[PDB]
Amino acid sequence: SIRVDGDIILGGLFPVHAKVPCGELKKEKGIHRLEAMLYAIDQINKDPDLLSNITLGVRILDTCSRDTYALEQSLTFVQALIPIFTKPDKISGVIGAAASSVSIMVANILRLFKIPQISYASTAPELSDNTRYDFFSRVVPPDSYQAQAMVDIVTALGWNYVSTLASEGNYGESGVEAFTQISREIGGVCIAQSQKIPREPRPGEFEKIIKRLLETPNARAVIMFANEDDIRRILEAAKKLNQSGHFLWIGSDSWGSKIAPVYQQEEIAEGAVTILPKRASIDGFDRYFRSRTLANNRRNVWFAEFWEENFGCKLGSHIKKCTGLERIARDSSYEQEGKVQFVIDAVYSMAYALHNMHKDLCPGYIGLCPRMSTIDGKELLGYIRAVNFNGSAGTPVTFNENGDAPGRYDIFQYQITNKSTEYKVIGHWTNQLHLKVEDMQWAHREHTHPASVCSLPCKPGERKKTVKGVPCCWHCERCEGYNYQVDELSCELCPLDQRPNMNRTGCQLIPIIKLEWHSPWAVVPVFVAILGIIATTFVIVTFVRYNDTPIVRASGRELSYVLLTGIFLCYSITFLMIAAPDTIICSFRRVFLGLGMCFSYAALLTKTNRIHRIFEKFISPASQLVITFSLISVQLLGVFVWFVVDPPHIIIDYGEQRTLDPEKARGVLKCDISDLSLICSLGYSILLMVTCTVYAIKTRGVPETFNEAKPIGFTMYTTCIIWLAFIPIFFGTAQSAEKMYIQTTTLTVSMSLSASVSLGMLYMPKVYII
Amino acid sequence: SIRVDGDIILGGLFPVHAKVPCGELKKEKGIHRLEAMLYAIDQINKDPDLLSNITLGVRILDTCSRDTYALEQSLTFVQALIPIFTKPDKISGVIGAAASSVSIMVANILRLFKIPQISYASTAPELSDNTRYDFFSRVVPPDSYQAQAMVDIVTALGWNYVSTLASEGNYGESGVEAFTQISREIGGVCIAQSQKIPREPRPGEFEKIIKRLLETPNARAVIMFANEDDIRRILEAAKKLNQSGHFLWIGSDSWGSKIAPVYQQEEIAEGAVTILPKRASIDGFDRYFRSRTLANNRRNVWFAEFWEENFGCKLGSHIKKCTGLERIARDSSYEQEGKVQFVIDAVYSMAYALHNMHKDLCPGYIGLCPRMSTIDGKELLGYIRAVNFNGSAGTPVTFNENGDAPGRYDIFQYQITNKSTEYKVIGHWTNQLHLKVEDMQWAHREHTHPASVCSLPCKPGERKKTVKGVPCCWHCERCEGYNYQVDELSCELCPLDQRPNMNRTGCQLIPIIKLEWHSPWAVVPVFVAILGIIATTFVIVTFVRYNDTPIVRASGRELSYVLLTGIFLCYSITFLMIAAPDTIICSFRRVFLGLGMCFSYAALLTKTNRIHRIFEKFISPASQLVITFSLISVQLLGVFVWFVVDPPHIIIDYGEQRTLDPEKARGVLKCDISDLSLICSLGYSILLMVTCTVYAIKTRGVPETFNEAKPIGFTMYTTCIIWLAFIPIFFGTAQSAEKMYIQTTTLTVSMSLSASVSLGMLYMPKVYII
Ligand SMILES: N[C@](CC1c2ccccc2Oc2ccccc21)(C(=O)O)[C@H]1C[C@@H]1C(=O)O
Ligand SMILES: N[C@](CC1c2ccccc2Oc2ccccc21)(C(=O)O)[C@H]1C[C@@H]1C(=O)O
Repeated sequence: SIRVDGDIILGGLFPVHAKVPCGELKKEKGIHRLEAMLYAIDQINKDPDLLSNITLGVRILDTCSRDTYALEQSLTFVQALIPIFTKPDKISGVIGAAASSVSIMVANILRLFKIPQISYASTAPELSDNTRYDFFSRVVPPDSYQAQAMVDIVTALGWNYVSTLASEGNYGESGVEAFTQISREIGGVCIAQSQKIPREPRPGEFEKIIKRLLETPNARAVIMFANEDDIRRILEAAKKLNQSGHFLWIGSDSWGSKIAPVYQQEEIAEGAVTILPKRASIDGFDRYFRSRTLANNRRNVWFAEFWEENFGCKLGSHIKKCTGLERIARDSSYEQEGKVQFVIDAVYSMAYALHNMHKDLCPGYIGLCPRMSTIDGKELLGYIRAVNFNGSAGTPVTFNENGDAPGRYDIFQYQITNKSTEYKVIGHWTNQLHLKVEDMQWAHREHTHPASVCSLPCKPGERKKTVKGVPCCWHCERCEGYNYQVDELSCELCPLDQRPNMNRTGCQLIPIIKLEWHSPWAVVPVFVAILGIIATTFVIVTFVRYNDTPIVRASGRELSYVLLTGIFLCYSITFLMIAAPDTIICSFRRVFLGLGMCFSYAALLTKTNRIHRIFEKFISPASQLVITFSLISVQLLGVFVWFVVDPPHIIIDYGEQRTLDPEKARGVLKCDISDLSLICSLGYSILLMVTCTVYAIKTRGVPETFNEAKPIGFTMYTTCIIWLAFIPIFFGTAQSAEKMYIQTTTLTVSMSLSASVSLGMLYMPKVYII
Repeated sequence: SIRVDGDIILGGLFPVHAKVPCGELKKEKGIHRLEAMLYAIDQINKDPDLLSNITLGVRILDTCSRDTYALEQSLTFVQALIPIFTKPDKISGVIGAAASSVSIMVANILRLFKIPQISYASTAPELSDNTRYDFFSRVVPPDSYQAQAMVDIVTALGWNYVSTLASEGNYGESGVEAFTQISREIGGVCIAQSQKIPREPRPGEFEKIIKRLLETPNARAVIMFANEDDIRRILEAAKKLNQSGHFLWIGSDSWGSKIAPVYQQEEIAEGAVTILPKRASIDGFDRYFRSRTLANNRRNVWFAEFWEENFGCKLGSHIKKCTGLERIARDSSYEQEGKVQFVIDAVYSMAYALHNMHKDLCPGYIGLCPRMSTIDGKELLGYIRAVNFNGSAGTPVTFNENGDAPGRYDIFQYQITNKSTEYKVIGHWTNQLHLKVEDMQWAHREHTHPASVCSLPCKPGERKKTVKGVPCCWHCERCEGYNYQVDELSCELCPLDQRPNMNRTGCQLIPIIKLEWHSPWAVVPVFVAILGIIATTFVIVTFVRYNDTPIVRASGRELSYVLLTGIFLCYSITFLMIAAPDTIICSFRRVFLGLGMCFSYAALLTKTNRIHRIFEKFISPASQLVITFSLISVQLLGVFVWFVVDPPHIIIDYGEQRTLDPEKARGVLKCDISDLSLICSLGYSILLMVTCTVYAIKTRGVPETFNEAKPIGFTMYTTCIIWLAFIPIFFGTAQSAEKMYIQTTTLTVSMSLSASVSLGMLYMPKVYII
């Protein structure tokens, strides 16, 4: 209870003593902060251009790290609303703070009474909502803003799969929850595990915690939000359990820049990312400390306790009279707190709020106005969250709509080297991230920056199926096969005319194979074909020169001409059916087939007709010319109408071959000549064969006549069986893979065999010598 | 501020005066309740076996329907924690209530200090959660328990589609929200509309509200939760807008049992469901009122104001000395409040809590114990919610875990009749619903109970598709067609052999139609068939008797026998192919077909063979017997192997007919005799025909011989064309719907025509007279 005059009175709650009130002068926490508050008030009342003639007053009470004691004191604040009675004060703002769950309770009791309250040290995420704390402002970063630093650094280093660790308190739980929530929304990071310790661990607990963190050897980032016991005991109990070089630690101030947690556990904590609230050094207030005497500070009720506990003398034991002694040399090691700047900033913000309210409510009139006499709570709260000023550090102090303060942290890193063991500054976090990546050193099992990704980007051509529920993880599967590889998750089929590339991705044309001119199957047919076209040509040459000569007289008639033409055409098609297929070749092959088949058989039938039926015009010229021209014209028109013969149209078997291995699958350059087309084409040939067979069965009972007409029948009979053998060897070739090879060989050889039989008893031995 | 002695002191907040404090003695609200509290305390201190020698004290303060004034008074409660100074009191419980937002604020300031608070009149749903009101108990039903009555009655009457109405306040909004929430979870009810009025309506607002409630003429239940202005103005502004007999009203106490809202708007509110908190009548406290003098009630600070405002005399104007006058006769119309029972119940509950705590904390020792000297807040709160007692009504008072009280309401109904205009009691709601349905009267446009269902259950066979998002609504679609009707939403196809029932649901066998024996298409073939079997039989009779007779000598040989047999068989199959199909009939038809076709044609060929080729064994017996027996045995084995002839197997065309109308669709009893089977069956007949044609073309150049052999050829030629005509009229019948009819007629008539041609020049005119 400190009474300082004033015209606008404020209040102050401070943690003098410790956890009704136990006796331990908390010193740094309490006394320092009281002196800071009174100091800042003292320079507020001197600045001529801050609040004009208005003066400030102060009502400083005590809290002993208890919630209820602070409740009684906050009741003491509000007592002007309830014979030498003195006028009570009128508090227009409360400026006090401590560990949380104290600011919470005073915030409730003060929001019930529309009194603003600005805190300097209370940093609890639960105190970050307008509901239930509409009147609570804060001039220090929330601890939830610390969880935005770990997320940013984890994203910056590329880690997406981490393991969180915490302690059972209101600190660890809230910090881990904020880390999880920021990890959500903005994605890119995943949490493998979340292990929370108890307040008191049973024997072996740390071993189980370590081994369950060691269960998944892919998450090697441990974001610890937990007090010193976890640090010390996890880093020491991992020595003989051998997780060294397997976990990288990122911790909050609970670890901080301290060296006490690990006295020698340095090889288990060879790397760390530590976040600390920024710090300053107030010069005028240190002077205030240095100028405080005993005859001056009668303003402090509990200041003799400071004299007794800061030097060890019980004035009321060294029993020293204590004379007069400045508190630097005769005092023990001296240092101030880091939170004095915030308790100065709070009172400055409140004074600025009052000044800004004066600017509007009471214009021009120096001092006060009756309108301004009552300091309305709502207007003051509105003006408090409207200040953008800077003081006592050179750094700005401002509040968002919630009333919190922007967070300014710094980041330290821990490594070792010969003679070097320190906490280098790798950067900071003031509404953004600033990391000196090249400054970081992880020189224990990781030469470059370490890795914690759940899965690793694969080679192209291996479809990566993201496992459901965890984008940070996936599993790669080969997409080899006829299907092409399009995207990371997309690989669909490429067209059958595109063999999939041997590069495990891409597609290319299938090679096309064709019956080759030089092959171990076509050489013997072309050879026998040319052998035939030599001997047959020789005989034809013999006949024509000697048409009138006896014995060859029957040969002189054009019947022999037509038979020879048919034989030569058969041989020609035998040769041509071998060479490489082309756009129009096969149509020519078909026309030649029709032509030769008509010629030879028509000659055979007309000769048989002339020979036999005449036993009951007969002359060779008349009969032959008519029938030959007629039948040739018939087949000529049959060819002309392009029903059996195909157009230049062809087929390429790019993908018709169904080989499981694309590589060895091939194709053929096949004219689209159907087997039914072949059968119907030779149908007229079959009819001629049937007619000639009937005629020669009639001849079988041959009249005496001559002897040259029986070989005609015999040769035709042999050719009948020779050609009938073809049909089974036409149908049976479809089963084999080399359908084209066997089909072409059998057709060509069967034609050559029929031709050679016609070259037999028909006209060879009759002219052995002519 | 009232001071009453005591050893355990309680507190009381009451609404004396009205909305710093304006001067209007609120009377019924304040004074009555103060007297009730002091009365209940007076009988608490007399009961020998309630709290033993412990005595109670009282601290009664005032609230003037303001939140802040109550805040100051609640500060006054807690002042024992902060030279003739007197010892302040120690309140161990607060017993006070008012309209809400006052109990809320005192509950906050008291939960900060672990002081129990039991309310008697504060009924706000927001005060129904352990969070922020852990120390607030209630001895009156929440208004949220009223929203459980409307839901129950709406479910009981069958309504599932209603329209909610509200007023812009903390009453209407919360009530409608609770109604919606209870409408969810347990389903069965839907809300068509939710219209909320403003605090001040612009001109025409009510017209727009009425017309938007009138937009959907299917929801005719209006659950109003709104104060009197809505009642009066909506019921009066609907007169000329003609929504009478279109909305049924269910309202809360804001309407209540009052008659002031509608002075004459009775035909727009001819029916109502009103919910009211239950009521009692305290007898001892009315006596307390009657026994209060002026020289006694010095215990009340504000009691002269009651004397002045309850009679009109300013003692300090009738300026009457006021003598001594009891407050019944010389006083104006006297009546008490309904909430006195609750303020008695609160103090009784607190005293019982203290007694129960004494039972455990201090055993056996009468008076007090040092352990029991401090009345811990947590233990007292635990014991408060452990009481199951009854008093001051005969009804029980108890608290759930939340601290609320069970709700006991009654339900009134408003109707009119000649000379009757009242609020009958249709039942109540005490943790359940009790409705006298037969007591309700809606005798204005609804003789029976009215209806508000969004959709109406349809007839079976009409699939009801529930509209998504609203189970209470659906749309019925006919499911006529071959698909059967299974369930309300399920109607799938029934088997093709089951015509869907004409009952719009069900399936039944399709009638099967067959070629009938008496038909306008089969009569002429069967008639010509029997005509043939008469004349042919007559000729056969003639031949056999006269085999040796000349002219008939050629007929004597069994060649004529075989021809006659063939003709008779043809006629027989002509007859049989008409009658109804059966299991095995068609196989017999096929065998007879083969037999007759073989017989007739074989005879024709063998006769032709005997006649012609012999110009270059010849005797009738030898030749005929061999060939006839051989060919008949051939066809006999052909039949025996059941390849062409089908087994007893048959087909029924239950659903093969594809008629869009199932009703007229039919089926046929068809043997599975394929057309290819017919063609291949007659193939041997075709071969015989071809052979005979060749033979008779050879005969055409007939030798002189005789003249009976040329009709053989001529008749065969005619039969050739007659039978060849059948094939086009065999193939062309498939297009027509009556495929069976035309096919059977053409086959049978073609057979009869061929038979009649064989009955022509073969053997008829050669025996004109024998
Ligand atoms: N920021 C503090 C302390 C903060 C903390 C906050 C909430 C709960 C636990 C908790 O424990 C730790 C442990 C290590 C580092 C910081 C904290 C606050 O209580 O708000 C504030 C008391 C500190 C001060 O007054 O100097
Ligand atoms: N039940 C009351 C009143 C209830 C209500 C509750 C909440 C908000 C508004 C509100 O206004 C209406 C209007 C008409 C009927 C009942 C209420 C409570 O305040 O809880 C309480 C005042 C009653 C009393 O003190 O006798």
